[PDB]
Formats: sequence, C-alpha cells, structure tokens
Amino acid sequence: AKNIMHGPPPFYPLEDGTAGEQLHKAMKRYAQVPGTIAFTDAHAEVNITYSEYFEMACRLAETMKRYGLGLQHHIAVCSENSLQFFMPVCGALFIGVGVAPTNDIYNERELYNSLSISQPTIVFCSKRALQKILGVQKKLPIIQKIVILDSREDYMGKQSMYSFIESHLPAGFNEYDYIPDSFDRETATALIMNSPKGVELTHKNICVRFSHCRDPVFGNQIIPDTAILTVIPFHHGFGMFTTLGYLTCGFRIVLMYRFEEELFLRSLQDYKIQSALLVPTLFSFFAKSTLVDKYDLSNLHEIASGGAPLAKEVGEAVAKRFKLPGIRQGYGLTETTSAIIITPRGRDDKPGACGKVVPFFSAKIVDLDTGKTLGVNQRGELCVKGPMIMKGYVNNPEATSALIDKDGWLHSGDIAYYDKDGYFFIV
Repeated sequence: AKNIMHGPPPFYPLEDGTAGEQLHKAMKRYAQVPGTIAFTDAHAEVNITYSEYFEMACRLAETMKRYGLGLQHHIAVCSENSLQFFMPVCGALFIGVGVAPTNDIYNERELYNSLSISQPTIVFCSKRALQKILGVQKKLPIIQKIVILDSREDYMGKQSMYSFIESHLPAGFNEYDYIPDSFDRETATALIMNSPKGVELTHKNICVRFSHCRDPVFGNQIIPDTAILTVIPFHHGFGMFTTLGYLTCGFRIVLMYRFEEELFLRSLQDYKIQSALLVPTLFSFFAKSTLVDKYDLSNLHEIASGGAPLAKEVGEAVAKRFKLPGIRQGYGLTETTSAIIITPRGRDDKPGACGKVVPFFSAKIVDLDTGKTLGVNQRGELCVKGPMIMKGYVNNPEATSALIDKDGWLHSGDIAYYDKDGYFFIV
C-alpha cells in the first residue's frame, strides 16, 4: 500500500460551507473593490466587473427562490461562451438548485436527450440557442420557463434576466444583505454535466476543486490583476471547473465565443494574459502556427487544458512556440469533477507526465486482468479515489457501478504508470 500514491495535505485547510457559500463569499469580497474585472468579451471588447456579477448572481438567486425553486429543482444553461453564462450558474449554486450546462451546438435529438436527463424547470439560453430550446420544450413539460441571457430587453416574447428579476424581486433587495442557503454539501446536487449520460456532481465535489484551484502548488496563486484567456466551452468539465475556480480567485476571465488565430494571439498580448486554456485539438493548431512570435507574450506563464491529457511531443512543440519551459498538464474526467492529477506549479522537468495526485485523492495502477495493484514504473489501468468523484450517473446505477467499485475506486479506462517521484504518465 506503499504502491498507492496519495496527494499531500492542501496548503490551506478545506473551507467549510456549500459551494454556493464559498463562491458567494469570495465574489462579495471582489465586488467591493471597484473596477475589478470578472469577465471580458474579446470579440465585443466589453468588461463586466465583480460588483456587477455579484449583484446579478444575488438577484437571480433570490428571484429563483421566490419563483419557487429549491433543492428538488434543476435549471439548464444553454449558450455559447459569453459574459452572462455564469450569472445563472452562481445564482443557482447560492440556493442549492442543480445546474445543467447544456452543449449549445447539440442538434435537436442530442439536446432533447440531455434535457430529458437533467429535467430543468427553467432554461436560461442565448438568442442563438432559443429556437432549438423552444422545440425541445414542446416535448418536455418540465420546462416551464425560458429566460434570455444576452438581451437587455424581452426577446421573442421571452423575459430577459432583468425582466425575470423585476417580476419577483422585492422592492429594496440589497445584494450585500443577501445570505446564500445552507444544506448538506455531501449530498446536494451542484451540477449535472454531460459525459450519453448525466454526471451528477455534489457541492462537496466543487468545494474540493475550490481547494485545489486556490492551492499554491496545485492551482494558481491569488495575485491581483491576474488575467486568463479561455476558449474552452463552459459546458465542458474542463471549462466549467477552471472558470468557476477563477472566480474564487478574483481573476479576469477573458473569453471568446469563437476561435480565431489573430484575435487569440492579440488578446494574449494586449490583455497581458498569464494563463491560456486550450482544447486538445487547439494544441495541435498552435504547433502549426508561426504567427505566435509576432506578438509580445512576455506576460504569459502558463498553458493548460483543465485536465485533458496531451501527447508529449505536441505539448513540447506548443511550449517551444510560446517560449515556455513546458505545458501545465493534468488528468481528469467529467466523472471526477476536474483534474485529479495536476503538474505542480512551476515544475517543467517531467514532459510527458500529467503530474501528481491532488490533495484528498489517491491513485493506483492495476493489472488489467486481475485488479492487482502494481508498483513503480509498471503499466496498468489507472484508478483514482477521492471526494471529487461524482455522486453517480443520473438514473443509471448500473453504469455507475460498472465505473466505480464498491471500495470507491473509479476505473478510468486509461493505461498509465507512475515514476519514482510520484509523477503519472498516460500511455
């Protein structure tokens, strides 16, 4: 059992409270420093500050509670990456209402299948997504309300966030007196994510990610005026749990609803970005790109994927283009909330490794035929155990049991080994 790798203790002890309570507390502090930027739309050039974001999140929270939503209800958010995407997400976490980030590029059948699993009472959607959501609403009576995200006025006969709020929020609502709900973080559904199944993640699951993201070895240091650029879809686990964590760190999250090479590189330079978050196939793109050295990227210290493992050689080619000593890798699955193996900050001598096991977690390598635990440098199936492991697949205890054994180990399906320094490598 010296052959099981364990993460170390977190730098800071695990904070109490639900995920909504932790997020509210951080956002409320950043809201009181005027001009602190939460999100920036790289296409439109519009910035939204933490005081704006905190105020909208508290108003949506109270509005949804007055409308009648509680722990037994869910909501969906279906939208391209945008400034408004996270408003209903934060608000719902405040009040213990499960949130379902729902791919906005799904076709009708796919969307129906996703929303059939999550059963949302309210869908928040963008203008682009409305027509398909209206189609699916005809087949899913649970969907009683649609609210438009990216509109300042009512659109196509649907209320905007502002008009929805106005319909329910009492006169004199003060966001600074608002208090998020408390409930059992171990069991309360925080998010339902897609993996074609629903992955139910709990508040405790997100609270542990919130430890890692603010950890000086396993996350990012909270340093004022840190900006990050992400082109990861907010409905992917890799995009949701990096972005949500950044809100707890008070960072400026620069977004793009569409990838374009020049806009991406210009944004990195002009916004003095410190970390850039890519999807795996954009690593391959950036290994081809020669435009990169026309830009001043002297502020950039990190390229990451949120836990999608990368081939060693593509990782090294990208790092070289961007004049960095390496990529910051990780390994996670939607079913593990986020990355449970992460490269320790500032360490770039293990190219090819996905990193070390995160605090609160254990990882082992097993023989594929036997289940037998293997030792150092020996290849087998990667299994992981810890408090970011999903509650289970929505409505599918058979698939849950096939993935996670009776001792709490999730069997990832990947082949891996670890080395003498405790670094893991996916084969």
